[PDB]
Amino acid sequence: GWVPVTKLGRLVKAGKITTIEEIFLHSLPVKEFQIIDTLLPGLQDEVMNIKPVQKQTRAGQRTRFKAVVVVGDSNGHVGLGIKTAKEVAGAIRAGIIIAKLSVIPIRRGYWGTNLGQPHSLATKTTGKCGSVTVRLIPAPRGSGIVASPAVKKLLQLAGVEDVYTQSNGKTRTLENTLKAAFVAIGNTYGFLTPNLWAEQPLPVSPLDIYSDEASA
Amino acid sequence: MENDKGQLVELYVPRKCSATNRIIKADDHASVQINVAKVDEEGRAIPGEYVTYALSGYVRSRGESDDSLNRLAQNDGLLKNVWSYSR
Amino acid sequence: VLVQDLLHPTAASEARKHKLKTLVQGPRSYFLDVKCPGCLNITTVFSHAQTAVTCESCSTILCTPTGGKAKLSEGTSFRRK
Amino acid sequence: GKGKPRGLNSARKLRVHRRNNRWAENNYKKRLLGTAFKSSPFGGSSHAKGIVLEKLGIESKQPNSAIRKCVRVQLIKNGKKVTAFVPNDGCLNFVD
Amino acid sequence: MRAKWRKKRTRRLKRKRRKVRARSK
Amino acid sequence: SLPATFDLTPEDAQLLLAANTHLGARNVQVHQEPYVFNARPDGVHVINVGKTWEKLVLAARIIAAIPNPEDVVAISSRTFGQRAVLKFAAHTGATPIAGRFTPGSFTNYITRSFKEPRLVIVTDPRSDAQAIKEASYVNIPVIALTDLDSPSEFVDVAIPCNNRGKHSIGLIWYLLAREVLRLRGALVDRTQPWSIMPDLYFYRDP
Amino acid sequence: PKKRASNGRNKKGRGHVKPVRCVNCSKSIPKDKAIKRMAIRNIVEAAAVRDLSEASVYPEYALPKTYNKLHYCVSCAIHARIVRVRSREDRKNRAPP
Amino acid sequence: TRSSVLADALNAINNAEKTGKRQVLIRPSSKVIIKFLQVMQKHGYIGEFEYIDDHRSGKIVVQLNGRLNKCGVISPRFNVKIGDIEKWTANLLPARQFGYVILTTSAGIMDHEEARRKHVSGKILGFVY
Amino acid sequence: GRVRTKTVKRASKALIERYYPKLTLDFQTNKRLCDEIATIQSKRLRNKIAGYTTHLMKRIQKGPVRGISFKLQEEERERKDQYVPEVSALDLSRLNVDNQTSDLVKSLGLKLPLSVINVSA
RNA sequence: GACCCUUAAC
RNA sequence: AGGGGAUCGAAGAUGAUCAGAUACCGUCGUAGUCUUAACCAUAAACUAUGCCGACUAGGGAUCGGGUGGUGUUUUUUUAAUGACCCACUCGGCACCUUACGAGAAAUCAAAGUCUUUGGGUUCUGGGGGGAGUAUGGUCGCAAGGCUGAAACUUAAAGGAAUU
Repeated sequence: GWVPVTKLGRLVKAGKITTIEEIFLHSLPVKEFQIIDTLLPGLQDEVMNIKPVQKQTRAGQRTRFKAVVVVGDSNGHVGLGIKTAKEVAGAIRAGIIIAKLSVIPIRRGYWGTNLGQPHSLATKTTGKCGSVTVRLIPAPRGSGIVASPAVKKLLQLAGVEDVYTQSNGKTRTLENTLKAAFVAIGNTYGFLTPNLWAEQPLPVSPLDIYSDEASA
Repeated sequence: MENDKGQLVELYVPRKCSATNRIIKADDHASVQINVAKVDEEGRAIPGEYVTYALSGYVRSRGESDDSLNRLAQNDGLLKNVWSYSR
Repeated sequence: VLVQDLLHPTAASEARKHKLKTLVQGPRSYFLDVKCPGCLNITTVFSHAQTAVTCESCSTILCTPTGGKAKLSEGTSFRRK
Repeated sequence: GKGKPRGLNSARKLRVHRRNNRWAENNYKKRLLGTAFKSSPFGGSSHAKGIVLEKLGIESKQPNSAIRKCVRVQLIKNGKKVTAFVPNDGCLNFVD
Repeated sequence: MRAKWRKKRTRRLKRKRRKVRARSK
Repeated sequence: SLPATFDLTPEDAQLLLAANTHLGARNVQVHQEPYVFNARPDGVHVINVGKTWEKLVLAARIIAAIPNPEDVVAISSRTFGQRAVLKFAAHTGATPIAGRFTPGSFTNYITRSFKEPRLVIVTDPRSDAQAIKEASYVNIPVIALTDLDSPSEFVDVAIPCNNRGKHSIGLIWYLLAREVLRLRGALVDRTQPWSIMPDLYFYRDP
Repeated sequence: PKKRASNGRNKKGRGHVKPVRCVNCSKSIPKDKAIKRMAIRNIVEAAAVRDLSEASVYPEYALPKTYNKLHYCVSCAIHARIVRVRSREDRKNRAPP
Repeated sequence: TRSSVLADALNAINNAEKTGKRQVLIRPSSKVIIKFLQVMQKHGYIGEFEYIDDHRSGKIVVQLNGRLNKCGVISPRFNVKIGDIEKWTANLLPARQFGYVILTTSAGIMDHEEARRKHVSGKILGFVY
Repeated sequence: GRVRTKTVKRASKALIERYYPKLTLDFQTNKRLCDEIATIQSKRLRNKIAGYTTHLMKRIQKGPVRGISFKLQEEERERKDQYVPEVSALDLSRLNVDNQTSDLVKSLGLKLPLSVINVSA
């Protein structure tokens, strides 16, 4: 079946934790991809590009393919996985595993007057990887995802429907742009807003109380 | 955020570091949750009773984590003459 | 050291730091009452005098200029303030 | 302070600095020098008519090997002698 | 070629141009 | 407010002074350590033993709050702490390590030395940098025995004591086990001493 | 790129340091950049010492030594193996071997 | 030399906020600084601040809670019409539902929403969020 | 050359770690039990293991060898680390303190018999 | 000690 | 341009290379580092980092100068001091990390506080080449300095890593 090897992987297997927000709440480290695909059973993966990389050797170039995979359900969770393998099919599968392992929550907000469900981002957010930084600006209804197709797909896989995007650097370096967007998309929960100035109490962690579900 | 028409939203209201009150990120794996047990008039740790402190990975990497805990728990009264405000 | 009482520093910490780096800058120098032996002729002398002070009675030089605090002459006694 | 002046009364310096530095742009320099008007063989027009003077066998630049079919053309409005490609296959026999 | 000597070669060329222009000016 | 029975007793004082816990680090001391009390001439710093003891009880309370006894791990790379951790780990659950730490013990789930602890105790932050560094990947708190010049980074609780004395390092390990057991109830009598003595925890070369 | 933070020499706060001539090739090298080695050698080469001492007219003769500060250019220091090419990390070790 | 004491004060607050410190010393405590802090304090971005009366120019120690993300100065103090407030708020504030553009008007130092309901304008001092 | 590989080094180490009281220093009497204790597919290989077993046996005979730990060794190792002294550190082990240490005890409000010995040159 | 060069020809 | 010219030594003849060697190596050797109305004004003139100001981590050392320790040692031996030792402090030359932060990276005590973009201010750049090449101007005795194009031609040139 699965037979997880981790306390957190055991807890999700045992069913004592049912939300990925509870994993995100206590910043738990996740090391198995099987716990992502059970706690988020609606993740859709995609491939933004496949490119070969070559290491020059004494006799010829060793060609390996770098697969970029973006994983996410269409509401609030998104992941990004890069893996270079000797075969494209092997790289896709492993890059899926890394993409699910790296899934993060998304903070969707409103452009104004909190009328319906969150359609946009709560704040302006920026992330940088290499020379690339991606700026994400909240947009009103109907604006859509104003972004390049590669950034756009990851962003619609996150659950946002109205956004503005602004970039600089080598946007043609695809892996950097997606990682820069991933950081900006991830930094949406790092930003502290007045409605998040609330009380401390921080209840017990799932791993401490449910430690009865250890390897024994 | 949460509007009036129900609409259960703002998933995962995150924790905040006790020392600095900054948001603990979902993958900030340098942050810790300190559990300091309580004792009831006999020097025996009563189960399930402890004061909890969230400690951001930022202060942990800065070496201020030890100083922060001495100040926080002294303010809570479980250390007496360790931390000085006037340093 | 994230949390610090910057309004009430310790006297040891305040005394340690530079005179312009304390919460309110203050002179570390002082005035002292110097008398020669015999005749009282009490003369008030700045600690960092930088001029050779002699008492008002006669030529009885009481201190020698120094790069910092003025060194007092061999035969004399001084009281702070 | 980022180099450039920031004062509320430094608009002239920012204006003059921009003016001087637009000359490093190729298009602004070419436009305001009027190079197309003064140097280009069409005089700044999209098209020009002329008379064919001779058939040409311009060789291809490396790494391609081919004989491009071109014609020397003296433009009517200028008298300047230019070289025009005859594009399609066998169209040299139309532009003899 | 070495920029030092290309600078020197141009300077010798400039010197010759000054001399050849002087015999007409 | 402690119940006024955890205060440093005179017997625990003499235990510290004979072990030379108070004798602080050399002419170098870290600015994140307010544990210094009244340096003597020749540059030797004197450590406030009360703060050492007070932090010692605080560290024990954090240890006792962990529900599974084995889920705490004691770590010691130095020779002087190698015996102490095992003796400390003998009297509690505390699945220990001694000697070399294996990189990938906290990450690298398929390593044969994998540990999923809720609390890590290290004898020397400088000599156990890898253990502390790897502890900053998996969200686990760290308790450390830190001298006045120790690298306090990633250390949540620091017990001030000299790291250049095998008597004091072993004594602090001894007191940590005794305090933790006293809270857990294994040592019922708070006032009465422990039959086990600190010289069990000390090191010996041959 | 920049190879060394000290630029291959010892000159921060000066601008100019007077040259010294290499003892192998007489190359002009700034003194702060030379590879100076101090040679303190027994004057009898330690294999004739007993022959010299047994032929000496004085008992327990002090056997004086010769003192010479030898300056090398970088080329001659490397060629005569006074210094050797080092890895990028351990170029930062000022402590003598 | 020293040009904007508000800039150095806001820089000290920003650098203290970034390092997690709960307090910061400010020199030399102009009245514009105090008004900028009171607007900050009114919205809860700092906490308590104490003026120190050295007979020269004043010192401020500001207590810092963890709420302030960035406070800044806009230099020069640009003239802001009523219609230009939207451009300034949209250019530097992280969102529309929180954050304040602080401007000095003839009715006093205030944040932009207070200048909107009082229907005043003037020169922009800075921002807080 | 003369060096042997892991397949005989770990095999010999594994046997000693498990079968210590059954084998001994002599090669000939160790060959007879190595081929019946462990399934070895080659005459040459079994000869190599028996040689490396008796080699470590000679080394074990004089002091412990790093890496190998059998049941007898670890049992006696425990007996070594359970030892505790009889006398206490408090008494004459053949309270020295300084001025700053002495007033530290008085600041803490404790009374202990200690001789205040300042820095005497 | 001395040691220059290297296909237009898929 | 007068004085000095020991030394070394652009220029200027032997030997090896031979196809040379009017190069590198030997021996010489003129001009060439002192005073001027003196000129020239350029260097990888480099920290390839403009200046002023504020703030942001650690740790020792050193140069100055002060402060505190009846600290240690010193004429006529323990009757002015000096030189050392600890602790501070101000200013300076610097010094240990792919370090929070910054960076394309190398790396960075600033090259941080920069898409969460504004402390003040000067100068410079806008693909490579043609080309720092004048039809010009100006300074200079000259050598040259400063200022400084266009035609034309290119798909790269370039930086830092990796193998």
